[PDB]
Amino acid sequence: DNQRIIGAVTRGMIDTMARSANGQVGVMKGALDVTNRRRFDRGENYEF
Amino acid sequence: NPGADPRAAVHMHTFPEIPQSAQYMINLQQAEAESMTGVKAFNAGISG
Amino acid sequence: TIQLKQVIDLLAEGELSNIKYVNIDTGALVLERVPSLIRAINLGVLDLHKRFLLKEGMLKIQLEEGRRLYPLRPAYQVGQKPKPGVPQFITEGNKLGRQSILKIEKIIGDNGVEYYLNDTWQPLNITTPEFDVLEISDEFYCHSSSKTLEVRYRRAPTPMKICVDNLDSWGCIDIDLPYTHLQALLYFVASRCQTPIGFMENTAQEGFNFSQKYEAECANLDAQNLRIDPVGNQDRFTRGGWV
Amino acid sequence: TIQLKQVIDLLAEGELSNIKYVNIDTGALVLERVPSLIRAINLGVLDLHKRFLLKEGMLKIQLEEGRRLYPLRPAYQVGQKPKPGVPQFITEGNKLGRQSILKIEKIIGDNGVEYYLNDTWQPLNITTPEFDVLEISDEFYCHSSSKTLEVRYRRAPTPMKICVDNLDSWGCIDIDLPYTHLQALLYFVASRCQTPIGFMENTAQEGFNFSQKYEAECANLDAQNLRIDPVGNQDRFTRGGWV
Amino acid sequence: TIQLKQVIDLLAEGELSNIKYVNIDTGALVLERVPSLIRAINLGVLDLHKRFLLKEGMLKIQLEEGRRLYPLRPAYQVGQKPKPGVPQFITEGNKLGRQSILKIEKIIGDNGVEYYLNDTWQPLNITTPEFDVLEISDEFYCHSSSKTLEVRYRRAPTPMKICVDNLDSWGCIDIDLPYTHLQALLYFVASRCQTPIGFMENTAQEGFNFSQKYEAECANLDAQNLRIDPVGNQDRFTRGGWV
Amino acid sequence: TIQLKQVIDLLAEGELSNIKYVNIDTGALVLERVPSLIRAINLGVLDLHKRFLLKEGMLKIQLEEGRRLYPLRPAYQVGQKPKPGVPQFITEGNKLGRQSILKIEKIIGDNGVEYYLNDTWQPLNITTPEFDVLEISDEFYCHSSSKTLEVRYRRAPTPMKICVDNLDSWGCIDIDLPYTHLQALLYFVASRCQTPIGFMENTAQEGFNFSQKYEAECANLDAQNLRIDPVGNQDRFTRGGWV
Repeated sequence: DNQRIIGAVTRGMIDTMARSANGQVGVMKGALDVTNRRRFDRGENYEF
Repeated sequence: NPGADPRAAVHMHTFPEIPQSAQYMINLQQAEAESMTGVKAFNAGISG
Repeated sequence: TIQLKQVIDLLAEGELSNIKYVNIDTGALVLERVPSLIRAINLGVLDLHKRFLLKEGMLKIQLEEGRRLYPLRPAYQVGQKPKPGVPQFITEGNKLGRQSILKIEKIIGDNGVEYYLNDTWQPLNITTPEFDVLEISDEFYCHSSSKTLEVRYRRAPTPMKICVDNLDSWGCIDIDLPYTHLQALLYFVASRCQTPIGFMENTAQEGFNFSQKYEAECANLDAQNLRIDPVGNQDRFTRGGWV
Repeated sequence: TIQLKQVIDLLAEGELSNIKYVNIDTGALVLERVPSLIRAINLGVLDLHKRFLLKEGMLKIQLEEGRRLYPLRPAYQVGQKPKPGVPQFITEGNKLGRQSILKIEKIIGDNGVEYYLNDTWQPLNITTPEFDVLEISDEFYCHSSSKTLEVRYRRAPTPMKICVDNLDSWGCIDIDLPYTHLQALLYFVASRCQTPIGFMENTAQEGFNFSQKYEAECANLDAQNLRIDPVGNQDRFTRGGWV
Repeated sequence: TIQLKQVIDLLAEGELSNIKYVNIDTGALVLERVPSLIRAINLGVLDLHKRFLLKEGMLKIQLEEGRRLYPLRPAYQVGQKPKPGVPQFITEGNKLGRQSILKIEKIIGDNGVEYYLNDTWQPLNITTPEFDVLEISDEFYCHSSSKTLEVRYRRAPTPMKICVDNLDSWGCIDIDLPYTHLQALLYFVASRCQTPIGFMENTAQEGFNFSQKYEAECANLDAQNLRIDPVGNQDRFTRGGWV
Repeated sequence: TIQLKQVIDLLAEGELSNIKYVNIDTGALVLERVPSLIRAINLGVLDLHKRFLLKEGMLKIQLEEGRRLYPLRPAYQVGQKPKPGVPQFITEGNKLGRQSILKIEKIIGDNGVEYYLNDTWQPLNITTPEFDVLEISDEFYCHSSSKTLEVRYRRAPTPMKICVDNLDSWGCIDIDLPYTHLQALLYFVASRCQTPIGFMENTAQEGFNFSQKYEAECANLDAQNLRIDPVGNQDRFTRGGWV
């Protein structure tokens, strides 16, 4: 029983951390125009 | 111009914040491996 | 789940009494715009079936290897008219009509398995490209092990056909509703009929008032919970590991 | 997903009864502005297909090395009219019309890979310069290993062609919609037709009221979820490392 | 991305029916103010192309050492009229018109490098002094290693030329738009035409109402995401160091 | 950046149709108040150039030791009229007009250095006492090592001169604007012309409404970012120490 429970809990924690959306970045529509969007992607200063 | 204080008008992006769970998960995995093998390796930190 | 049309019209007299549909100004008696009344009532019934489940159906599709699209239309269903260009593969279930499939909900194979619907990247996904058609990929045939399917879906009844000779009785027609939603349907029909009439201050708002009462009644039915509502209780303990 | 035009007009009688479109003042019977009514109904159907998916299509492009722009127009599609100046490279899929491509969504190669659409700096990116054209860079040809493509896109139906001789029946025409969005389409058409008429206080607001009801109905359909909605469940566990 | 002018005018009949533009008071039939209608529709199309991308173009400039200003005008473009005083250095790309360049966005050299635009103090910066001219400093020539340039920019279509003899048909002209932005264009044109007419309480607000509906429709299109939208995914891992 | 005056007037017909400026009450055709219309349009263009950059210019001043004030006026510029009392020291740049200098922005020497403008107590500060004059202190001559200067400034175009004989065509005149700001200029002109007319409740507010729409359009252009906008990226790493 202890082995089964520990396995279940560990699998649950792995699933929670893995099926998440870590790494992606989201931007509100209409906050940046096309040119400023390109600058922001390029990695220089921009305006919002 | 008035109505736009600099502390909100300008913004300097920095690294995001790592959540407190990745640290715990790494520690858990390393401790489990050490327990399984039986050699502490004086590791997961300063070799001393 | 039936009601005589007679009772419906007699009651709708009590709320359409202001207007042309049902009354001579002298000796108020029902006219012969009954066709238009029926055409409105059918729309009301369909709307109620949209808002609450009240029904569900079943089919049974016999698979055929190498097929890509399976449409669910009343020309492929057993007992219907066998159009020569189509093979009749729907072999069992409620008789299909023009408005019967509001939404497909469950797909169960012959083995008791439960496939996935519109859940992309799932193991054996089934996609509906046109809301009444099943698109079955080849990987399904590769790992299917199932020779038939069972489909469940949200239904709406098929209205009875009125006829010019049937104008004699019109009272043997049976609307398909529980009585609760009858009380609601009255308000629906009254609003729809009363909207385009009247030019006085208080008589120009009857349609709006009836719409408000209709919404209130629908909310009350939801609160009283007089419709079907499945609630899921998985096992989670027989997978092997959660115990 | 079809409805007889007859039923539509008979029902729209119940909400256009105030105005010229459908009624002689005496003995209210449908006039012969049916052409204009059809032209309005087609626009309504297109709008509903904009708001909800309700459909999706498929093509199959046969690649040609050294090509830069592939337009998707009904002159390049097999079975259409073969304009001599163009090579017919679209070899399979739903018949293309003037309004069929609302948006390209997925591009799948012959190997099962999934390419990227308008995702700059991604490995093998495909760019749409003009919303109906695929721009394929040379690096794609350098590392493609795929001789064909499969495209999926959001569709809108092609309206049926009315004709002056067809003014006889007009009732065999079939609108392409589920019945739910029929109930919504009624309000759309009523608002559009009733807007430019009336000079009295309460009669100058019917168009606005019908617009409001149209929006409310669209919201209700969204809430009831009577349209297609894929939901993604990636694996994330077969890449090698997440286990 | 085309539509027949015929359909446009037939539909705009349904919203301009109140006024002079399209109707004789008796037997409502289109007048011959079609020139003014076309001049309005072209403005509407330009506005929509301002609000959403919907297009993008390409050029190719052949550099010349020691030059300072490169204007992008239809006299320097190959295949146009070769004005003697100018050397035709734009050797490839979409045919240039009076309104084609809404904004320059990308500059890519022959080596695949990507130069900077209006980013002061950046290594190899390119400045636009007059919104349609490229100013190239001498340090660019000092460290260029590129014999040509490729330019991308936001486009707007060139309207077709109407003619007094062309008043015969006017139905072969083709607006360059997807159908969605057609539905929006209708409201734009209706507002513009209806603004300066009417003196009654409810008839003095039609222009304002149509403006409101136009804005609402633009917002809905933005929400539905029916326009082009690149999204950047840099590598950041091949510079050498981030791994 | 040009537009034919003809198109402008034809479009402004569609919004000035209420009033004297453009219409005979019978057979509405443009009058001959075109001089006043042009005088208004020039003011509109100047206002738009105030609100957005859209342009920038360049000069080149040849220094003279012991001089204190350098005015920038079209009598000192090469190629202009050489007034005997003044030495012509502006030897290169865009032709200067009465309204060309909206604001001086940058001063760059022959060595590539960048001097300071109106920054008191800075090493080599240059002061503008009268908005079109450069005051150069003697310390500048003491430590200058530069025999010439290059000036950049925000420009506004010089309007074309209309003439009584030119009243023949008036259609070869070219306004200097991109088309976007044309759409805005329409509202500006309409508001200015419609303000001082009308005595009825709804006709006394057209000027105000057009002003509101003008402001809204300017805000929309700002949001869409259809004007020039430099953005600074200094080095900060080559001074010696920040690495």
